[PDB]
Amino acid sequence: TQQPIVTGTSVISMKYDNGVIIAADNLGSYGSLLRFNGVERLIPVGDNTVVGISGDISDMQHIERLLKDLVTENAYDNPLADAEEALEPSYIFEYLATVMYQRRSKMNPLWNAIIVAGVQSNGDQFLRYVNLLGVTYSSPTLATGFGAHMANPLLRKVVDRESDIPKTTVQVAEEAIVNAMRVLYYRDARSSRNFSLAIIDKNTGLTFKKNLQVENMKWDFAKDIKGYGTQKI
Amino acid sequence: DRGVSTFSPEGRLFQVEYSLEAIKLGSTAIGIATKEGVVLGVEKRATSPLLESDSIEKIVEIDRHIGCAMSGLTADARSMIEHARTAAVTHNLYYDEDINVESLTQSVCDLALRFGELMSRPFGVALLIAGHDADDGYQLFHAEPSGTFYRYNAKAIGSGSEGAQAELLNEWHSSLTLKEAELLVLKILKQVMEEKLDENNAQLSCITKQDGFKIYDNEKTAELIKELKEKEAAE
Amino acid sequence: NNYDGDTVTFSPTGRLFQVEYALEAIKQGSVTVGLRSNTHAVLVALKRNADELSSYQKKIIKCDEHMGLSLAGLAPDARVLSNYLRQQCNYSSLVFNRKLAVERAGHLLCDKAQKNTQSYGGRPYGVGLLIIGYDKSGAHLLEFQPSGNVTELYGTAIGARSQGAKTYLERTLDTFIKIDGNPDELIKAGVEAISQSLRDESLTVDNLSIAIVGKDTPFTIYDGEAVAKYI
Amino acid sequence: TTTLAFKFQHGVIAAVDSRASAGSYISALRVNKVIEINPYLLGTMSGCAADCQYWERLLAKECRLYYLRNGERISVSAASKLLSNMMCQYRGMGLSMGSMICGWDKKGPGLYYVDEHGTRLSGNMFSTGSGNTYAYGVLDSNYKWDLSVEDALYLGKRSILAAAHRDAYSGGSVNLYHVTEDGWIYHGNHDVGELFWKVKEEEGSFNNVIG
Amino acid sequence: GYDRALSIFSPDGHIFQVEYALEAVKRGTCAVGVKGKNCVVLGCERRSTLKLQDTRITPSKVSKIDSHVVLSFSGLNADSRILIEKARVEAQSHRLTLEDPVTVEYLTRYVAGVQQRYTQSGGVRPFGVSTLIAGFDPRDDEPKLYQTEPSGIYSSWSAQTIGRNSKTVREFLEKNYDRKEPPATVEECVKLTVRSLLEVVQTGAKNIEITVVKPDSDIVALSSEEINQYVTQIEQEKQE
Amino acid sequence: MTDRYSFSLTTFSPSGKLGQIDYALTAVKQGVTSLGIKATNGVVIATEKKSSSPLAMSETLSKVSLLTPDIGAVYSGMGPDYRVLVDKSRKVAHTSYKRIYGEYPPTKLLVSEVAKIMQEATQSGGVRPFGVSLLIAGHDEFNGFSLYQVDPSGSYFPWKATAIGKGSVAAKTFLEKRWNDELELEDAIHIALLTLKESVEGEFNGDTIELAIIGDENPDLLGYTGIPTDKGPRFRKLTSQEINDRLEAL
Amino acid sequence: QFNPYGDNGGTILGIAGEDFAVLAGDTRNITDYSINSRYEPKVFDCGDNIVMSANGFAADGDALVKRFKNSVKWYHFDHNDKKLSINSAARNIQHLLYSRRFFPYYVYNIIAGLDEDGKGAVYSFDPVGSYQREQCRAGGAAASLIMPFLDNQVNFKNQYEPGTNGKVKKPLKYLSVEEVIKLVRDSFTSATERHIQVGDGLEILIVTKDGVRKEFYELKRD
Amino acid sequence: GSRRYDSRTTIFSPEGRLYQVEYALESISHAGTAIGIMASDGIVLAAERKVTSTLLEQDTSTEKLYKLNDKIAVAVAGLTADAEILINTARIHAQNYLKTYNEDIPVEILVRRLSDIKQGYTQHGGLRPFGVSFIYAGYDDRYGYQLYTSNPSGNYTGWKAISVGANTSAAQTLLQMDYKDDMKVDDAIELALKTLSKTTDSSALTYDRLEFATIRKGANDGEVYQKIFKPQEIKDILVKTGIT
Ligand SMILES: *[C@@]([C])([C][O])[C@](*)(=O)[C]([C][C]1[C][C][C][C][C]1)[N]C(=O)[C]([C]C1=[C][N]C2=C1[C]=[C][C]=[C]2)[N]C(=O)[C]([C])[N]C(=O)C1=C([C])C2=C([C]1)[C]=[C][C]=[C]2
Ligand SMILES: [Mg+2]
Repeated sequence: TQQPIVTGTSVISMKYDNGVIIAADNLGSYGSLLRFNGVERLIPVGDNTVVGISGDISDMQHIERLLKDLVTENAYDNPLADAEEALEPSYIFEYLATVMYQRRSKMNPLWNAIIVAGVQSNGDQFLRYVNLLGVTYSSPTLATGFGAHMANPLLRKVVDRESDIPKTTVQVAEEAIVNAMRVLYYRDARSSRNFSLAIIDKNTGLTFKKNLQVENMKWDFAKDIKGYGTQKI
Repeated sequence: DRGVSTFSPEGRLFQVEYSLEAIKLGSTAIGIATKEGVVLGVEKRATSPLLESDSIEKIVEIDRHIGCAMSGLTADARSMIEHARTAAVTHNLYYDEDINVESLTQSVCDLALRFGELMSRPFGVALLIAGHDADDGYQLFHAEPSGTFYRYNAKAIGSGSEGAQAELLNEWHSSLTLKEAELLVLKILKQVMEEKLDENNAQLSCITKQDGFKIYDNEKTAELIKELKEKEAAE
Repeated sequence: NNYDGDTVTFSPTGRLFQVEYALEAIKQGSVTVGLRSNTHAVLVALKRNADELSSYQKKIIKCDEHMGLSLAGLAPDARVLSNYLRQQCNYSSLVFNRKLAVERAGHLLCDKAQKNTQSYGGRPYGVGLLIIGYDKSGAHLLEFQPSGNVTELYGTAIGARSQGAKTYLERTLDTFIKIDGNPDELIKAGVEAISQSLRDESLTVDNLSIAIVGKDTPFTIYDGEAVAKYI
Repeated sequence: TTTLAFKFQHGVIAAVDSRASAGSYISALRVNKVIEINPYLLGTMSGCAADCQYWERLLAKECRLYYLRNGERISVSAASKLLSNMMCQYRGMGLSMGSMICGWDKKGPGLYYVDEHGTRLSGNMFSTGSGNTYAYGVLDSNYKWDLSVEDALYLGKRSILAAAHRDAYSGGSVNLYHVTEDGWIYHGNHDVGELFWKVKEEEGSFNNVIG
Repeated sequence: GYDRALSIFSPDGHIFQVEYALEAVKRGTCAVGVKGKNCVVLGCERRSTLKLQDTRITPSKVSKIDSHVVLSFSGLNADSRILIEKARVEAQSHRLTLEDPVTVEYLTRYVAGVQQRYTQSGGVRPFGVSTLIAGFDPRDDEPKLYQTEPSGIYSSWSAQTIGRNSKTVREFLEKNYDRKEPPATVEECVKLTVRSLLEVVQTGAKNIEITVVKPDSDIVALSSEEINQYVTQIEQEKQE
Repeated sequence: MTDRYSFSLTTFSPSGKLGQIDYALTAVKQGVTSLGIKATNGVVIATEKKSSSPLAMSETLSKVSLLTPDIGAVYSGMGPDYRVLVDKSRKVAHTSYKRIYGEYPPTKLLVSEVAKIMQEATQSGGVRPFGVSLLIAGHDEFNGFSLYQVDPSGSYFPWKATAIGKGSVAAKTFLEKRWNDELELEDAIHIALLTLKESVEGEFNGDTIELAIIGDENPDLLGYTGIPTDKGPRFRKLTSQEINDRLEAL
Repeated sequence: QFNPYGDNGGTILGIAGEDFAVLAGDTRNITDYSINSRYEPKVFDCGDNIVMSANGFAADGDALVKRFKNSVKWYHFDHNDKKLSINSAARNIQHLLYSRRFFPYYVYNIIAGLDEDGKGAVYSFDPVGSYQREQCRAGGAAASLIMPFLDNQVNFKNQYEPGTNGKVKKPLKYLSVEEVIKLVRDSFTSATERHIQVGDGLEILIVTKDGVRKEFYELKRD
Repeated sequence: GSRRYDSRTTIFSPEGRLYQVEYALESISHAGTAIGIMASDGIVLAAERKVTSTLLEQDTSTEKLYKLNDKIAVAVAGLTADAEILINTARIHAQNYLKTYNEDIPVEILVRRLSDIKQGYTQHGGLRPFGVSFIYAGYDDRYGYQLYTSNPSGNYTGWKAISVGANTSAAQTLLQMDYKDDMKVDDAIELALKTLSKTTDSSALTYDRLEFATIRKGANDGEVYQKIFKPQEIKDILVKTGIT
């Protein structure tokens, strides 16, 4: 049993017709203090998977090393390490899911919520969630922390059920993700303007975008708002 | 000296091969499998007339549907029987059902090669494991100290084994009744035994689906001996 | 001679005699054949009986839905090693949701057998194994020796008189490799291969044991009247 | 639950109700609170359902093994003690199990009370569960050693009914058992709803209730 | 720990260490067991090479395992103490877990199991001891007499002897003991036990120990004078 | 790996001999001579500093060792075995005594502990006996001065005076003629130097001889003042100069 | 303080027919007032004509199913490909659950299939391993809403034959698979209305001698 | 591996003897003779030190006679170092019994314990046995005065008079001849010394070559006193009995 110290907030994601998108801001909070402003919380594994992590950052860094070690270990005595016997999103997820549930069963959890986003060998989209309790679930849209409350409602308007996935283009999906990130910046007190976004497409491969900013923000209407009820000036 | 788990130049484990020699010195045990049941019979071989022969327990119940006969260093069998009984009942606990005869035999044979430098030497006893289950019916297995087990329609182990096995070769057919099998075990036991066969120095047993595993009374066996004598005198 | 008392001792020419004696146990064992195409992999095994009243000792063991082996030598050692493979195949599935690669299965068997050849007190395994399987890189066939050496092959055979079947496969190499999408013809080639190792005895209904795995075929074993088709 | 068991002239009676609770919610109307350990041994159940089932089915494993080794049926005294010894290993761990071990052996009929604390009591009559106080009232006023099997079966049946009525966490149905030297005999499943009205009319009891 | 396999098979299928343990038993002083109709008697030889002995405190040959079971032996004396101690512990352990005293058959089976374990365990040698275990089961008037040996085999006997010159006294018992009519009384049973030892013992003085076990935990050891009266009567009948 | 020698390497032979102990005693016989003499008001222990090379600094190699402030030791036989015994003896004096009773052990009991360690090397698995004989001199309040010999077997005997190693047979004879129950410490040192000269071949001076005494309390060697009951160690190693001074009156 | 348990909601329902059995469950997965997934399968085909569902804390439920599926696999290996009977599976699960008597699988488990006589069978468990064969059982969040309805409409409880006035009960006529599925769908439609954790979708697994069949039905998504 | 160098200390010979036990007994037969004699009013322990020197400090020396507690003592024959290991174990066992039951340990119970330890080294562990034979002289309120002996086999027996070590065959004959049941301590003292005087391999028996002890109820009223004789006291009893 512990308590999380340096923390990372929402990770959001969704499926689209040819792949999956995932995003997460670059902040490492120390309680209410916005301590670290250059933290990467999306961690690619090969060219077919991106693992997005929220929660305790020390535990994130530990997981990041487990994944790095996993790639090394898979290459051992494996001539097809960059081909048929490469690491799949489903392999990477199940490994993490096994670890997360084992750690909670020893009453010493990794204090995180993880989303593994990727594309399988056969071109199928992979998107699944796991957390400190070892709880797992999959959905066309997935989000952690505040994202679950604010992002999912917006992303579910684009892909409400399974049959909406082939009807969703990458431009529409990215637009929806970027808008969700803006909404979270308005409303999440432990979020930052700067974020990273990753697209894993079955055709164009892994596109990893860094140093993105929330833009087109509405603040002008604030000038008119005065007092808390009766005040006019 | 030399390792206990050493291979000979011929590719055999010395200790396993030597334990087989101890089994050849053991008293004769015979098993015959039929569609009406499996019969198990043994030579008691008391070392003195003062020894109360009914205390010689070379036929043993493992479960209600599985019996066992032994030959060789019979003291070694006690822990094997204990494990067998535990395995049989433990499976009944975990799965609410009778355990398969083969699965029971396999569990016993897993102990066999657990020796080295675990126990210090192989077992010096061979077992005939007879039983019944719903999947494969009436079965007879021969469990060795090598860890190997063969299924048999009929089998003899102990000192008079190769003489008895040749006899079982000729006599066994797929349409044998239980009564016929009983007399056949008695016939072959009487043939290979040193002393004259009677109800006190030989013991019969069987396993049927209905009644399960039963050791025969000395009064019941005595009648089967008398029935044998008369039918041999009939031609 | 003086250097065969245990596995921890090299001879003056750099030989390990206990390992070589364990290799000898395989040569005494009954013949078994392995061969594959690009779509399927096949095991064919000649089972051995104690006498006419006895059953025919089983030679083929299933390890997973996509993998299994045939044995030649000490059967209990095959049970120990096949049990280990079952666990490793199972660990791969439960943890990584991944079917264990046949090549990696061989590497694991090699390393398990090796530890028994370098340590005092223990002994080498006294059995040879032919592992077939179908994974993400297609059909495979492996030959395991208790020295630790594991070899990926198109076809092979181990046991008594196995040299005859091995020569046949070496001639037929170009033919049987091309038998794609036809399980019955691949088995025929295996049955014809193992037939080159027979003397006096012939293939009967309770004598022959066959196994197959392939693209859309789980590892299944055929015994009894199921192999009468191929006699 | 309510369970009872008592010795008498022609063996021992065992009766239990059939309810299972999850707080206020009745989770099961018809559970079996008696385990047939062997043809001559019974075990009642009260407390944690899982504990009762696991440990008494494990007792039956150990009782079977006794027969195989000794070639003789286990006594009720020995069986009850094996169970109590199991409880003493998990002493303080939080097990909840109250049971009667009923049977017939060489000393005649035998009845032992065993609970989670490792307690082991020999006696002629016992009753366990949330509704035992109600069962004892009927039993104590009507029990004799000189009972007929027919009357004894009814007494235990009626004693459970008493408890099923008043106790909120007892009811559903009644299961009867009669243990003899030729083994135990099951005397059926009796719905309390139907039994109540039947007993009320025939016996004249429960005048307070309107039917 | 010391794991060395001392008891192993030889090419001819023998475990020599177990067989050499039987030679230690052959060296041991003679012990005899005879069961009558309502009793069992245990006779034991005391070698008279050791005089100036304090017979009050010297370990007696017959040992009580419980109030209703006794154990005598032949072979290594030190080894016998280890078996007796284990047996006595098991006797109390059985009473504690099952609430009945051990049967003579069960106690024998346990002691024989211990002896067997020491023939296939690493680092240990077999017990150089054979035992005679006698008594009456709880609430049973049928006499019980069992024998064990280093290999771990055990069996029930109407009458049996072990130790040095046991071949001779077994010869005597085989012709003198009738199964159809066993020693009806205590006297007849003791007389036959003393007679059998007189075939081997030497002097009938302090060389013979007798212990009578009757049903319901009635165990007594005879004194020198009581035994001496049997010795006197036997030889006076023999002079004819 | 693992230490698989869990069995005794010292065993009884048909004749009743414990071979390894005998052979250890043979190694002691080959070793350089050392001796011990007990006086009325002290004990002296002495030996030859047999230097392996003249380039070697023999002052760094200490054959005579302090075990406790009132107990000293010297040996004959294998030096490395002696060195580790001194380390163990120093430690056991603390663990099994001083940390319990708050004082240093008496000579006889420390000897008893050293003896026990040497006995266990004679019976325990996978080890050979120690190839040394020790002479332990010491003082304690209730037993006074004492001198003990300890052998590879673990046996120990108290002596008025004795010698071990190379020329022990001759040296013990020399001591029998000179020893009496009225000797002062200086007289015992004088006899020690005379006895030791017979077994030495080459140079005989303060730099080639190692000699220590158990005598009067040395408050100058205590290192602190203020506690009346603490009067300093009775063990003192004689200097090179102090030896040479007594070699002129020889 | 760390709390190793959680509640993922959901509700399951098993009904045993004369020669068939059904195991139904909603596809909604939740924490607190949020929805995780609208379609997350909860009822699984475990092999040997057995279906299983571990309702409650999803992580513990997924672990138990995973372990039982594994137990079926090793049963085949160890006992010559023998078919695991439904009664044997039940007893095996009891021991899986009790292995954690002091750190329980927080799940209400139900399995369904056919007994060795070919008749329909349902077995119901508590979190610590107590089980029993049942005809009708609802488990999970809306268990208390559904069970009374099944007592009434499956076992005809409190129902009597008109004209007799409480003297003669309604006879216990057997139900067809079509009739059962109607009662299942109505049960989940009613449960969806009055329970916030139930909704999104309904997945039913039907077991007969011919095998395991699936049926899916939409539920209200609010 | 290591097996090559294993002597196998705990095995039977073809004749059914324990090699190492027999060879340990051979060792003990060369040790100094120790004698124990039990009388009605006490027990005597006499023992011969092995070829001593004039420079040996006798008054502070102890190789033969050891105190286990106030009621029980032992005479040693064999390896002294081995004996001290066992003696310290016995001293502890006596104190454990006293702490547990608040009564002094009965003599036999202590003897059995030590003998069981010796037995263990002959059956398991692969170690050499202890090359020691003890004579136990003790008193308790059950059996009164008691003499026991134990040897490396772990076998123990009770005695009226007994010898261990060298020349036991000769010594036992001499004791068997002159010993009587109604004997007293002063007479037993004389017998013990006379026996050693005749069996000794030395030219003459002197005070410096002896260890001597008595266990007497010759303590003021109902209680028992152990007396380990001093060198001067051994010299006086030698003159008294007329040996020097
Ligand atoms: C009375 C009804 C007690 O209220 C009786 O004592 C029964 C005993 C009976 C033993 C044999 C198995 C069935 C129970 N006790 C219970 O029913 C207990 C009461 C209880 C004790 N401690 C505790 C209890 C309830 C809740 C928390 C703690 N009830 C249970 O153990 C509950 C958990 N059992 C179930 O819910 C069961 C279900 C749903 C079920 C069971 C048990 C068995 C088979 C199928 C389903
Ligand atoms: Mg809603």
